[PDB]
Amino acid sequence: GITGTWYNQLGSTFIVTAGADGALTGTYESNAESRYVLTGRYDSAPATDGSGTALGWTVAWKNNYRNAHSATTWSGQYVGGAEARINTQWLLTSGTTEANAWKSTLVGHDTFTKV
Amino acid sequence: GITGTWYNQLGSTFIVTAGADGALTGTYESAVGNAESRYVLTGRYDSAPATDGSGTALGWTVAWKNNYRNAHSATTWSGQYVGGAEARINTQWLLTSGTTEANAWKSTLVGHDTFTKVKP
Amino acid sequence: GITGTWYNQLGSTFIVTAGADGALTGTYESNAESRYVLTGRYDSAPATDGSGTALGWTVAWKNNYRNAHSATTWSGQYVGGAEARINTQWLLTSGTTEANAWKSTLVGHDTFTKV
Amino acid sequence: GITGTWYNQLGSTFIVTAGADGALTGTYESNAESRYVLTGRYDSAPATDGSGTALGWTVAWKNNYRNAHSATTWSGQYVGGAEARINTQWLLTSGTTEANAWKSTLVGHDTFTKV
Repeated sequence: GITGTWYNQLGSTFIVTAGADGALTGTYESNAESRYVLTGRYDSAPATDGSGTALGWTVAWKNNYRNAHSATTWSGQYVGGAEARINTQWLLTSGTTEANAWKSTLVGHDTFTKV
Repeated sequence: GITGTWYNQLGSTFIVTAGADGALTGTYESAVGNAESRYVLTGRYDSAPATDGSGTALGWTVAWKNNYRNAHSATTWSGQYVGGAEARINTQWLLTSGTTEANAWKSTLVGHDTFTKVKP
Repeated sequence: GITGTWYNQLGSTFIVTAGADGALTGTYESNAESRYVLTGRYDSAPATDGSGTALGWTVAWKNNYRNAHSATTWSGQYVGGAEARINTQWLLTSGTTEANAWKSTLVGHDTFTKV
Repeated sequence: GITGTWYNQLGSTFIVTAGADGALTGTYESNAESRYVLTGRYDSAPATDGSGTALGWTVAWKNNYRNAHSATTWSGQYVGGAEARINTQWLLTSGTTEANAWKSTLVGHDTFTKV
C-alpha cells in the first residue's frame, strides 16, 4: 500500500518505494530545482488488530541547485483502505548559532493521500 | 565530523557514517523501551553548511523492528551538529506507534536528546 | 469573537470568556464528572494585516470526581472568517518517575469550531 | 513546593503562586518593559510514589509596552527533593496569515531551578 505517489494538501508530491527489509527511499517534489532526496524506515510486519503501520522519513533541503541548510523529519502512520492515508507529525530544524538555537525547530502536521 | 560513535544522556549508542552525498547510515542501540540489540538507521544531513558558525542540520529514522523483536513504532530525530571543543548533536524527536483510529490521538510521544562522543 | 462555545473533531466541548486584558477563562468537557477548569491568555491587540490571534490555554485533569495526574496545554491561533476557527497544537504531560520521564509527553493537534 | 521564584539557563525569571484550587498565577521576566502575566494549572493532589506533579502555563507576549503577537505554553512536571526542578516542553505560536500557517509554531524545551 505504501509504494507509489502521495500528495499533500499544500501541493507537495512524494514518490516512495517500500523495500522488503523496511527501507523507504524516494524523492520529494513541489521541476528539478524543487526535487529532493528522501530516505526512511517502516514496520515491515505490522499488527493485525486493525492498527496502522508505523513509519518515518527525512529530507535535507539541499540539492544540486540550492541549499536551505535545514532538514525535515516526518513521523506517522499509514492507514490503508479506500481512503488510504499517511498521517504525520513533523519537525523542521534549521542550522543556527548557539545564540539562536532556541528558535531552531518548527513543528506541524501533514496528511497525505493517493489522490 | 558526524562520522563516529555517539552516546546519549541515557547510554544509548548511535554508530553512524556520513556519506559524501548527504547520506546518513548506521546502527542504533537503545537503553530504554521495547528494545534489544541494534536497529538499522537511515537519514540525511547538510553536506555544505553555512560558514558563519551555524550548526549542521540533520535527521534520521529508526523503525523498532529487528530479528529479535518488533514494537510496531518508529522514531525520528531532527536536530543539528555543532563542532568544537565539545562536539555534540542536539535533537528533538517524535515517536509514533501503530494504533486503531479511536486511539490515534495518543499515538505520538515528543522529547529531546543530546549526543556526545564521550560516554556518560 | 473568541468568547463562546467551541467544539473539536472528537466531540469535546469548551466554553470560554475572553477578557479585556488578555485573560482566558472557562471549562472543558467531553455529565458534570467530565467537566474541568481551563485558564489561559490571548493577544488582546492583534495585527490588522490579516494575521490570526495568538493564544494558549491549560487544563489539569483533576476535578472533584477524577484525577489523571496529568495536564494538557494548547497553543494556537484564532482566525475570523466564513467559519471562525481555532487551530491548535497540544502537549499532554503525565506525572512519571524520573526513569520514565522520556515517555511522559504526548503531542497532537486539534481544530475547534462554533458548529 | 511550586510557589516561589524559578530560573532557567538563559536569564529568564518567573515568580509563581500555586493556589489550593490548582491555580497557577504570576509574572514572567524575560525591566518592567520585559514583564508579562502568566496563568496555568497544576495537579493539586499528586501521587506520593515518587512521581512528579503535572502542570502547565501560558504567557501571551503583550504588556503595556510591547506586543510580539504570539503566545507560549509550557507543559511539564515539578520534581521535589534537594535538587528541585521543573522540566518542560514548550510551544510558541505567532499570529500569521493563512498562507504562512505552516510556519507558525516553534517547539523547544526548558529546565527551571530554584537557584
